[PDB]
Order: sequence, then C-alpha cells, then structure tokens
Amino acid sequence: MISLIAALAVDRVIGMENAMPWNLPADLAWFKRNTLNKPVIMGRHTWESIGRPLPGRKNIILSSQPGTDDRVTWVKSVDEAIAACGDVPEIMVIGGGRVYEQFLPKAQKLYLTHIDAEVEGDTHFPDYEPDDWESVFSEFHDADAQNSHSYCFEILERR
Ligand SMILES: Nc1cccc(Cn2ccc3c4c(N)nc(N)nc4ccc32)c1
Repeated sequence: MISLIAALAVDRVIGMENAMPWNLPADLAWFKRNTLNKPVIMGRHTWESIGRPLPGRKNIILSSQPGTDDRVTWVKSVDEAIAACGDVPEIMVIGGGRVYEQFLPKAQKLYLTHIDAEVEGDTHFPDYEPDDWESVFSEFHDADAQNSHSYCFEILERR
C-alpha cells in the first residue's frame, strides 16, 4: 500500500535542502525509521537533494528524463513506479511536490512532520480534504539545541 511522507512548514509549505528549516535532526531520524527497508519513490529534484541512494531501500526515481545513475531505478510513470516496487506491504513516496500530487489519490496513509516555522516557498503539500483523512497519531516536540524549531509528527489514514 502507498504512503506519503513529508516535512511541512506553516501553510503546508514544503521544500528540500540541507538547510533551514527541513534539516532538523529529529525529523531526519523519523524519516529514516519510517522508510527503512521499504521502497522509496521520489522526484528528480528530491533525488539530487540526497545525492546518494538510501541504503537498504530500493530507490525509484520518477522523471520524464532519462537516468544518470545506475545505482537507482528510473521510470516515467506512476504505474511503472509502483510496479518497480514489487509485492511489498508499504511503498514510501518521499517527495517532491509534483510527486505528492500524483500519488495522493492512491495513498492510504500520510506521515506528516509539522514544523512550527515559516519559510517562503511557492511549493506546497497537496490539500487533503480532512473529511477523507483521519488522524490516528500525533507527537509534539519542543525546540532544543539540535532542533531549532518545535515540530509535530502526525500519521493520518484514508477514510
Ligand atoms: N541527507 C539526506 C538523507 C535523507 C533524506 C534527505 C533529503 N530528504 C528527502 C526527503 C526528505 C524528507 C521527507 N520526505 N519527509 C520528511 N518528513 N523528512 C524528510 C527529510 C529529508 C528528506 C537528505
């Protein structure tokens, strides 16, 4: 089954850099744990944003362009991306914006990290009608020395 995992700032703004405010160590650990030993699907910008395949995971890159790295699997369509995962309990879609939009209608689970920050970005996480989604887990954390902003993990399940 298909899950989306994403770090969202206020107004559901999403970005991707090794900088503020999506480089919080605790959001990274959450991300690792929830994607470990699962196939990950991602856009090209997100693939560059990591510069390296994620270990112990099958990495699948959805892009209209041909591939430039043989350590990972390149595909051109949503259904090709899904098939490339094989028979597995959970597929993890890890961004970016356009990829979320494409997989949301087929997703049955959302892993969201709400960061209590504001950053300027045109790229947003797709609007999920809260009538079709049920929150089933929440975990708020205060800012500390390692994590500059407060943050809250949430898991939602499609209703
Ligand atoms: N160095 C590195 C290792 C793993 C991932 C990345 C970039 N990256 C790529 C995706 C993510 C990411 C995500 N999809 N969701 C959440 N909640 N957090 C995330 C944090 C980082 C992400 C960078």
